[PDB]
Amino acid sequence: GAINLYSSRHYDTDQALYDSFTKKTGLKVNLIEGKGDKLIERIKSEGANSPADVFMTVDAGRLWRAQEAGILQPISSSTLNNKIPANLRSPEKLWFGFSKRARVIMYNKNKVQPSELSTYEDLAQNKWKGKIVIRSSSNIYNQSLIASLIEIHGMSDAEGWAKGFVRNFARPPEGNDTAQIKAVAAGIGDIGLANSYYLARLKRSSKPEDQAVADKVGMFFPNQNGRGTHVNISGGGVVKNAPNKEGAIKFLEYLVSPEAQKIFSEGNNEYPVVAGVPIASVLKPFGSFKNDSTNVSVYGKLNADAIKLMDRVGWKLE
Ligand SMILES: N[C@H](CCC(=O)O)C(=O)O
Ligand SMILES: [Fe+3]
Repeated sequence: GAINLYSSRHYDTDQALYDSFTKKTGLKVNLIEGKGDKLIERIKSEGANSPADVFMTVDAGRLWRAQEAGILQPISSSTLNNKIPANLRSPEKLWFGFSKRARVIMYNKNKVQPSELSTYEDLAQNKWKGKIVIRSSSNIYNQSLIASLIEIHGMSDAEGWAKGFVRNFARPPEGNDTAQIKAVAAGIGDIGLANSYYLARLKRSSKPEDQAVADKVGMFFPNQNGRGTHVNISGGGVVKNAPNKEGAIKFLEYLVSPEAQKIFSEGNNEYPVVAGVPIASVLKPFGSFKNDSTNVSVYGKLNADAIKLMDRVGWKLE
């Protein structure tokens, strides 16, 4: 009568989702939390004795690592496949996206007009020297973005890009995504890269100071006239030895319902994955944007190459 959810992605507001699921299915949700890579290690080590039914985390790169650890089993569901865009789920049906984030250009509104922005590729141009802030190469979001660039350009051309990008750093990578947004607002950089939901989070904060930062920083969705913006996922899958496989599948299917999509996405100011679900009020002012159709599993497949490239060009680790 229960499922065991091992998640790094729980927010307090998600209790509404678990309670609705229980009303609809009869199944309790037992929550086990941890950091994503630690949960993968925990499930792998628990092995055939693991009680885990569902694993959830952020970033297709981490979901790929879970898949490679052998802790997931494939699921074939008409509901999951029809409702989740193909680009946002594993080609092998091992994991699935349930909310979406974009890795965007954050820009100082005083110093940068959006007409000056275009693509990720343009960020390697000399005009940005001394102007870019971004976090360390240890961060999965950055690894996944670089992986996408290696997929497009190949290692040689991507290395040339990365050499110019790193040359443009205003300071050594320092702090998290929110720290980059604050540095852009403060004039330490004119532009930075961060996930969309971090600006939204500031635009909603209980702290007035957070609203002041948010008002100074715009969000630009790159590559609109070409392949589209780099998107990534919060997602999950059914665990290999799930004691309640049937219940685990019911939970994933419930997550694509319109009501669950709203609660889950809005809990972290992310976009829904399901077509037709209304967008959070905080995200509407930024407008819709073209998403790249690349399958997000590529981000994991080329994660090791991204790490190698980052080291080669001297993009500092945390
Ligand atoms: N950075 C948070 C944490 C969740 C995670 O790191 O798994 C998020 O984007 O939801
Ligand atoms: Fe995050």
